[PDB]
Amino acid sequence: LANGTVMSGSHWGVFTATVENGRATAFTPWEKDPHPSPMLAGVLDSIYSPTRIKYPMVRREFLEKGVNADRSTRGNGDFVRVSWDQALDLVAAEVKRVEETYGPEGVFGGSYGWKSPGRLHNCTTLLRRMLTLAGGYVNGAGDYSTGAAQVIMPHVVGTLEVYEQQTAWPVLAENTEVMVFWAADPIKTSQIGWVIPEHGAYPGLEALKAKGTKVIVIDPVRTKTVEFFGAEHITPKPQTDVAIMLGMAHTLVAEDLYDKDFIANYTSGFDKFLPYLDGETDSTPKTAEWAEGISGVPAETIKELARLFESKRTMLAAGWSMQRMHHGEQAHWMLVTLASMLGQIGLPGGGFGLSYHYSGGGTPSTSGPALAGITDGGAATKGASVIPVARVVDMLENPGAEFDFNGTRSKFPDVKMAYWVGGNPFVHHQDRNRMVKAWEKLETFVVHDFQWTPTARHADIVLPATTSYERNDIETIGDYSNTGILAMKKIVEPLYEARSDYDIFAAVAERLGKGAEFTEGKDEMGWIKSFYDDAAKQGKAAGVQMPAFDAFWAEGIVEFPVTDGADFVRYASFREDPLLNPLGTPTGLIEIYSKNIEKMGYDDCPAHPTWMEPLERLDGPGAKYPLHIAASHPFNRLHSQLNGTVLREGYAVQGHEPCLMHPDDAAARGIADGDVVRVHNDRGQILTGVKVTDAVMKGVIQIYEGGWYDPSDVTEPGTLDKYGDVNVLSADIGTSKLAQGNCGQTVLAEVEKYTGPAVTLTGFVAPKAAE
Ligand SMILES: NC1=NC(=O)C2=N[C@H]3C(S)=C(S)[C@@H](COP(=O)(O)OP(=O)(O)OC[C@H]4O[C@@H](n5cnc6c(=O)[nH]c(N)nc65)[C@H](O)[C@@H]4O)O[C@H]3NC2=N1
Ligand SMILES: NC1=NC(=O)C2=N[C@H]3C(S)=C(S)[C@@H](COP(=O)(O)OP(=O)(O)OC[C@H]4O[C@@H](n5cnc6c(=O)[nH]c(N)nc65)[C@H](O)[C@@H]4O)O[C@H]3NC2=N1
Ligand SMILES: [Mo+4]
Ligand SMILES: [O]
Repeated sequence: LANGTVMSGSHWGVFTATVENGRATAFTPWEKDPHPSPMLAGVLDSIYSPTRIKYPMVRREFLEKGVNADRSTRGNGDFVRVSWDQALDLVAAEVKRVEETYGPEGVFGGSYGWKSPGRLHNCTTLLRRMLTLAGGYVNGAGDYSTGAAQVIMPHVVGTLEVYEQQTAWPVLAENTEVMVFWAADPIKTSQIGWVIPEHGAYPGLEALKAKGTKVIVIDPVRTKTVEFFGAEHITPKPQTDVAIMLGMAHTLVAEDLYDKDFIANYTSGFDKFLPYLDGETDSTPKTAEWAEGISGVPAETIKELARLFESKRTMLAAGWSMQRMHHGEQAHWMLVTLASMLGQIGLPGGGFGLSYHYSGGGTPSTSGPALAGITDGGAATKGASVIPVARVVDMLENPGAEFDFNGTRSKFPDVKMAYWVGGNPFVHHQDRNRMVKAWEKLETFVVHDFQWTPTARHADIVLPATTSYERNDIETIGDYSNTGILAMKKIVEPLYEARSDYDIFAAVAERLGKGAEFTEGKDEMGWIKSFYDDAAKQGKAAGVQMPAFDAFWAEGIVEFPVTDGADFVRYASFREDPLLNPLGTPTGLIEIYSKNIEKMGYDDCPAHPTWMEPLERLDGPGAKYPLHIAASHPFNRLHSQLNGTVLREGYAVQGHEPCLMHPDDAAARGIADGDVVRVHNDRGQILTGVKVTDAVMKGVIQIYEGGWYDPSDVTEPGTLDKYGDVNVLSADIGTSKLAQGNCGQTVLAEVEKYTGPAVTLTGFVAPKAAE
């Protein structure tokens, strides 16, 4: 058996494995990693944990009755083990059946998910590759992270903006006077990357603190970001940031401080927004006093923040949680508007940034080539075919109905089958109880995972995939920085009967009479060497030298150099000469008023930043429930990933997902730290374990997304979730008609001490038949 050490990487970093007798015993972080993530140990554990899927399983119910099966028992664990040959025959037969009977419109292949890094083993791309061969599929658009923001930004600043390189960290260190983290926790969220992360924010953040720069954090939770800086902490009532931004704009007009020259030469439509702000259209002057009434943040604090921002070089780095809410589009729309009023856009250290908390945005880019991998075919091949990702349940329930998106109207397709790889829709999608009944509409549900997630438990057919550590691959290090290219080397042998997604899709393409079209005559290393060679020819033309494939593989990593990437300032050419370098909007300037959006006529998305009542907010007129659940991203998980590993022991409370509650709120309900609580609203009910702290502001509770749903009974509508899936409580509604994003953080609920029967958690052990 093997003994040695092997370097690879993941979403958490670059590391070195220790193999002892064919088993990975340790994962040590890369030596050049400036801030390793404590979650690496969990990543190793996920290879071997008890919820690891061993064999191909077919739902008992589906085996005997097929399309006539009772679809309400999905998730109950009654699975039949089958040979791989049987399972593959079944999946291909079923795919072809739905394509002949229903067409391409009957197959939903959006398969949303964070999967695993790697240009060869990209499961989601691989599934679309096979589905393209099978006749076609219905795809998904946008994502759950910036659902609202990515659609509205292009109407305002000209591009997406959220997934674009930021003004470099170094530039901030020498120039920024005030750093504002608005609804962002960069210490927490910078641990992972979409591709191998370099952890570039950490050094950037330390340079700021060493420099003495003033840092202001505007968030309901007392995060690690607040603690690292010992920052000034503004705690708004969740969902009231737009009011605050309006209040701050009012002061600025009220005391005549805003930058009139900036507004005049770089923006458009401001004079159509002024009336609104002054109260001339609705009789409600958007003052600090007015904003205080809605946000709960002292009026004078609001006036002082606005003055301090106008007289110092300020950077507003805003998170994305505040756009994962009803009317999400106004959050960043108002922040650009407020940034525009201060006049620092395009100045070194000033402006705003939407990616400083995500995937190393702000880390200087190198000049290395770009890496590419397997594609799904489409650019060389030949109802609606694309739906906004968060409208998947609506689709299912309303086949044929119309829907609005970015100014157009389309019809939902009539889907009969869902194929999901590398994602966890039974943990990530809002309103679990709505989705559970909606899934009954689907004839067949096929899932690939290596962990028995709530999504896998609910499948008709489940196939065991391997991790990234049981195969070979190549991937980039740094989403923005392009630090290097990594060889993701095989560590151990595929466990039990696990197989790569690629191998499973090759096999299914073969039964559709299309194998050579899927594989292209190449094997694993064949594909990897062709990606590397492509980048190497690219690098060569740009004067970046790169080893030959085997040389590169022997080293395992290639790093590229940094030339002028540490001097980059977002929006500097635009500010320097706006006529020569205009924005990509109709007017070519920052659009505070949108004629385009006004033409659309959407009630829930006016033509300028506007404050509207959300479906439900804390202390809102007629709100039924008292506490706001900050259903944010987890510290010790990557969404739902790593929940079924040893890491769960350090945060679970009585075996449940933790719930951070304020001492006053706990007293009132006679709740003691450590208790099991019932969290419920009109949508659903969950159990969690309480941690009492004054970190969370009064009126708000913290239950992170990612909890593995554990229903007491799948046949009982509204069954209590035993573990703690926060999406049992969220509502499933589009943000507005413009983007149709998800409102996953628009949740209100009530908490009580659980005094019911004892409960047995069953989600962290595999199904009896799967042992
Ligand atoms: N209430 C609410 N609040 C939120 O803030 C929130 N955040 C949202 C955001 S922005 C996101 S992007 C989503 C994420 O939801 P997402 O579906 O991306 O979640 P993951 O926990 O990363 O599940 C990915 C799955 O892929 C599996 N997997 C990984 N590699 C492979 C592989 O190669 N082969 C296959 N077959 N599978 C593998 C993992 O084991 C895991 O089960 O949640 C969203 N949902 C949210 N809900
Ligand atoms: N540790 C780790 N785990 C992850 O699961 C993870 N997910 C990744 C993904 S896909 C994405 S899309 C990004 C998302 O990064 P994103 O900005 O969406 O992060 P969140 O944790 O949902 O919210 C960040 C802060 O906003 C605060 N907040 C909540 N509601 C309000 C509000 O109404 N107003 C104010 N002012 N603040 C509020 C929260 O309390 C939280 O501290 O992070 C990425 N990074 C990740 N890191
Ligand atoms: Mo996301
Ligand atoms: O996402």
